[PDB]
Amino acid sequence: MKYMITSKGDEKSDLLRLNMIAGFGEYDMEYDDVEPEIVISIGGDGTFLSAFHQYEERLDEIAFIGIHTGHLGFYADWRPAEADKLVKLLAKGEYQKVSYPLLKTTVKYGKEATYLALNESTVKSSGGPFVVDVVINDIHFERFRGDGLCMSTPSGTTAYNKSLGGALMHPSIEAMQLTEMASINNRVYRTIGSPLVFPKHHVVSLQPVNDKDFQISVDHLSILHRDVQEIRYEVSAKKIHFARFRSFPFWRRVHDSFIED
Amino acid sequence: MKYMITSKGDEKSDLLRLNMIAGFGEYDMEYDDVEPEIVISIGGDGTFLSAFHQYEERLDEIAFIGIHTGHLGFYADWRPAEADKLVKLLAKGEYQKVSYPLLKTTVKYGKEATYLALNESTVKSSGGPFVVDVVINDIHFERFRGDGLCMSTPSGTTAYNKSLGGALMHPSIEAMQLTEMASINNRVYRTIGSPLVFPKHHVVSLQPVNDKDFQISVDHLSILHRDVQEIRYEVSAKKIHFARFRSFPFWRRVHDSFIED
Amino acid sequence: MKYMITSKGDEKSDLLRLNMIAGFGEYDMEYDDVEPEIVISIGGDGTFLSAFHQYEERLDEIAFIGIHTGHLGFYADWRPAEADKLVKLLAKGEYQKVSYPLLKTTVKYGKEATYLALNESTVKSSGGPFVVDVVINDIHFERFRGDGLCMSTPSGTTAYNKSLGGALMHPSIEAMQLTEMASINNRVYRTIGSPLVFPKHHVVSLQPVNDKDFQISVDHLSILHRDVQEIRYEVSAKKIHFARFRSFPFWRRVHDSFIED
Amino acid sequence: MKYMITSKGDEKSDLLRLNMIAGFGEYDMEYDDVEPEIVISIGGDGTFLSAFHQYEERLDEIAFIGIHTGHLGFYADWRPAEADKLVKLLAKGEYQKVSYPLLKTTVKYGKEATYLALNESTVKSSGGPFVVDVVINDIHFERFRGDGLCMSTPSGTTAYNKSLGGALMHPSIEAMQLTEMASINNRVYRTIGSPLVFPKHHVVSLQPVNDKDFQISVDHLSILHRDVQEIRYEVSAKKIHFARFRSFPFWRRVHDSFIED
Ligand SMILES: N=C(N)NCCCN(CC#Cc1nc2c(N)ncnc2n1[C@@H]1O[C@H](CO)[C@@H](O)[C@H]1O)C[C@H]1O[C@@H](n2cnc3c(N)ncnc32)[C@H](O)[C@@H]1O
Ligand SMILES: N=C(N)NCCCN(CC#Cc1nc2c(N)ncnc2n1[C@@H]1O[C@H](CO)[C@@H](O)[C@H]1O)C[C@H]1O[C@@H](n2cnc3c(N)ncnc32)[C@H](O)[C@@H]1O
Ligand SMILES: N=C(N)NCCCN(CC#Cc1nc2c(N)ncnc2n1[C@@H]1O[C@H](CO)[C@@H](O)[C@H]1O)C[C@H]1O[C@@H](n2cnc3c(N)ncnc32)[C@H](O)[C@@H]1O
Ligand SMILES: N=C(N)NCCCN(CC#Cc1nc2c(N)ncnc2n1[C@@H]1O[C@H](CO)[C@@H](O)[C@H]1O)C[C@H]1O[C@@H](n2cnc3c(N)ncnc32)[C@H](O)[C@@H]1O
Repeated sequence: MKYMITSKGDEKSDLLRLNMIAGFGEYDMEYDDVEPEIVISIGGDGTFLSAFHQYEERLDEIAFIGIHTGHLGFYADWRPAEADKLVKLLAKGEYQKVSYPLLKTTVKYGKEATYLALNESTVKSSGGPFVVDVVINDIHFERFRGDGLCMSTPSGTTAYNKSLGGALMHPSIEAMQLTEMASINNRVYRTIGSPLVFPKHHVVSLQPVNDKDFQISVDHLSILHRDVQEIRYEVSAKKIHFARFRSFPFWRRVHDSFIED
Repeated sequence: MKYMITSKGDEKSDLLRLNMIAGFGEYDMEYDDVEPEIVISIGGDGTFLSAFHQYEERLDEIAFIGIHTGHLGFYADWRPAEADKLVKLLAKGEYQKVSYPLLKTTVKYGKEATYLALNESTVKSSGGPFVVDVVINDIHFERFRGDGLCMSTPSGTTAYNKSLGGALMHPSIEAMQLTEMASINNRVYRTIGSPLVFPKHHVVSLQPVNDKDFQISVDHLSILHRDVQEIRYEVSAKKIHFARFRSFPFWRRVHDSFIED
Repeated sequence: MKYMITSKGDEKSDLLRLNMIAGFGEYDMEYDDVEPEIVISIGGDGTFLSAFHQYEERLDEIAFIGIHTGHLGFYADWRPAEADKLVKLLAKGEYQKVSYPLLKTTVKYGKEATYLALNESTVKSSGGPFVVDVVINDIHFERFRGDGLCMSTPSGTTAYNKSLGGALMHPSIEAMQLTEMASINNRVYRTIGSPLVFPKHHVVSLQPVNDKDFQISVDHLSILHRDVQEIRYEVSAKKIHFARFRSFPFWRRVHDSFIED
Repeated sequence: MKYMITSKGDEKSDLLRLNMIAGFGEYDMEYDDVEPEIVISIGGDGTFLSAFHQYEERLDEIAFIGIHTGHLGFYADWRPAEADKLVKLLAKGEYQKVSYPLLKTTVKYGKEATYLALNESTVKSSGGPFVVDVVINDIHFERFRGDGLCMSTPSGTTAYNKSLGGALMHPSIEAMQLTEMASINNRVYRTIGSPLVFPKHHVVSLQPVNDKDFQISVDHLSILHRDVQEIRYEVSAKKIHFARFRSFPFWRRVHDSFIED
């Protein structure tokens, strides 16, 4: 079908892209980076996150594949030496698609902006002290004082969420997980402490208490938002689709990245 | 229908049981503690856990209700002053049933024993050093050295799991969560560290490395098991059913128990 | 002697300052905010931290006292109703002095700047990814990747250090304590994880790996530093002196702020 | 002088002991395991802990040395190939002594027993729920509910203390550090959470609330104590002395054991 290939842009990744393009030319494969059906990302997880966001408006028409030219990625989980076998198996098609949940972020002003995250969305203050009221399904749950909050997809749980103490969640679970960044807890100030895992259709809303300027990140993108009234998180109805050609289970991917490989 | 009432056995709880029994006698309600359809537990979460285990072989025919005569429970979430309104609404029926996941534990010797947990199951060594190989869906994930492991239901996530650093999980999510107890981590010894959340149909198996004697707990019950070859955890196909008469959301129950009430 | 009084600047604190000034006028007490020997801070810990920094160049000639007009402070540990008894006991003198350690921070460019902290000093990146080599007494200890690092005095251990997982340290111990902010840890990236407690005369140095711009905080002051070659932490030879009129032990102060009061 | 050598008792360690004994016979060295002045431990940290306890009543007359025949130890920090150079440098003497703090544990009944720990002392319940009142210098600090408590020396901070979230403390600091094992924390139950570091002459006392039977461990030794009224921890006035022949700094030892070697 139509395909395209992003590269991290170092010499290794560019030349592997040029070779795969050449191998694709020997099949009924057309390079189209406007409406691809296959997006191959060559580089690391940062390169893969860029490719997701380049094509986030055509998620349902696209299957993604990551090739790691450095260390193993959680998303970029094919090796460079497998690239020619990848070209072949994929020109034919007849591959399985695997789908992972995404996180929808809505930011409301005094106007709305929506974003999709594959790893996580985080909120930190814009200089002052971060204080937000945390409301779950319209129920006021807690007043959070500290550095910030992190809302993670299942496949993001091994990224920032992990470094914050979060649980690792199998990506077949349709959920999102909220972790704390350095909460204050004393006599007058109380947060839950524990990470929180929310199912589909639960809405977690962050509302400002005084300062209304926040630094909001979505995966690698970090935007200073002013005059913010609300930040709403829920599990997205949209999913990212991977093309799979072999069994590479999530927990094995986890063992390989963190225990040893 | 047929009903029964367990009491914590202090004066407050016994007398509230006697009064509810009296109120039930004014309806088509028959006290039967052999085949009840309604099990009311009066006391705290420990009393409720006992009632679950007393009737674990008739989970599908029974709806449970907890009355907390001390502080609020996660399971025992009606107040004593509501008891007469409880008698009434429940003689009529026309109540909704709510179902929470359970954890199946299988212990294999060199023979099998199965247990159901509403809170969690834990494994600790029987005196020596605890070392177990942790295998996920037949894939060797890690060699765990430390005090022990805890496998939690969703509604157990606010119990022992919470004190071990685990995430709180909404009980609509069909999953189980594994936390570490004091793992050793140095140059030669590596565990994941993070809690792990597993979906339905994933099997987590613990296999001994040297010592084969373990202390296995299931909720409040703690059994020394000898000549153990394997401990297998999976989300149960069975569920516990609660009778609900009002909206009392899980996250509100969490806010009330941990943030303030 | 010579004294001065800072106020948080709300009505409560201003008027308590005016009343204490009036009470001092009935003794051989002269208000001098250029070379005081007694500095009274009225407000909270933030007000007390400001007063420390206003007079950091005359630490050895000054005894400090904090009055908390809001909740109890760790530094501002007298109540407003005790103020008149404070005026009296202090005009006479004959009070004990108590001394707490401070943290020296040195920032080197390509030039040096020194700062003293009563709570802590922290380093975070200026937008990009924070990567620093951590060198202890000229020995390369670790390469830290993550959000940042926090170096705490003993009396700062109940502040930011606490929210980062650090240990609480009795202020009679001449030490400093380093905690991590969200470290990355996988196959290729390793930090110690644990907080580290250093004695006097140990030098902890942070050296940039790529980006050389950092946000460095000292207590409440936060400065963007450019062209930074090194950040050096050691226990200061200078100490802050408190005037004490009663026994109020540190662990009791800790119990009162965090367990209940 | 008089010396002796303990072995882990596998073939490697026994034969290295026999060779060092032979090398010592070529000097004015007499093997005496009743009143040695030099105690060499061959094996790992467990072997070294045994040697400390074998000779705990002659700590001040003895210098200790550890040889690691397996991985590097924190105590057993010479390699087997250095053994002949060790024999030589040590027959001459003219070595520096290095001293580390120890922890005194006192257990009172209704009678007293004292123990010295080089790593830590821990208290866990004997089957039931562990509840103890924690009293610091006769001030009631907290009521601890959970699995247990761990009191660590500075050189023990890299052992059990580390796995419990404690800080690593340089052994020149005369202190002890208390960590929690799985504390319960909700609306009605509050502990500090953070590790606590205590200086010399502070006394931390654990007093039973209901159950008075506890499992008390001291380093590798674990004793069930009945009819316990109190457990008192303080930094010992006694110290353990190491013989040093080279610079091997603590933080380097830490880097080598946990970061990589
Ligand atoms: N929160 C933001 N963004 N900035 C707040 C600015 C003013 N702060 C003054 C203070 C203090 C203080 N010293 C102690 C002490 N010695 N012991 C125990 N309480 C203590 N306070 C208490 O800390 C609470 C918050 O302030 C109040 O209750 C105050 O009672 C500056 C100080 O904040 C600290 N700080 C900054 N960010 C965080 C964070 N994420 N988590 C925890 N503390 C944080 C840091 O340690 C700095 O010095
Ligand atoms: N693991 C069980 N159930 N019992 C093991 C019995 C023998 N132990 C001897 C030792 C040691 C030691 N001292 C240090 C030190 N000073 N610094 C850094 N390494 C150190 N070791 C290392 O600890 C590892 C395990 O042993 C080895 O690698 C050894 O290299 C007794 C000691 O175990 C410690 N221990 C007990 N239970 C746990 C646990 N759950 N987590 C962490 N440590 C634990 C405790 O602190 C005790 O004293
Ligand atoms: N580190 C800074 N300041 N910015 C880095 C920018 C580029 N990042 C791309 C990625 C990724 C990624 N996804 C996963 C995944 N799904 N699973 C497991 N590894 C994963 N990586 C790995 O994360 C490491 C660092 O990047 C690499 O090894 C990469 O292999 C953006 C992403 O960083 C994450 N991030 C930001 N800050 C921190 C932090 N303090 N601690 C931990 N992660 C952090 C965040 O989750 C964001 O989306
Ligand atoms: N504490 C000891 N040694 N044994 C106590 C025996 C009786 N327990 C009944 C219960 C419960 C319970 N379920 C929940 C829930 N679903 N959600 C939130 N609260 C919950 N409770 C609360 O847990 C507190 C303690 O009990 C009470 O307040 C009760 O309200 C058995 C249960 O203890 C739990 N447990 C055991 N040891 C620890 C520990 N170290 N830390 C934390 N919990 C622990 C474990 O999860 C087991 O099932």
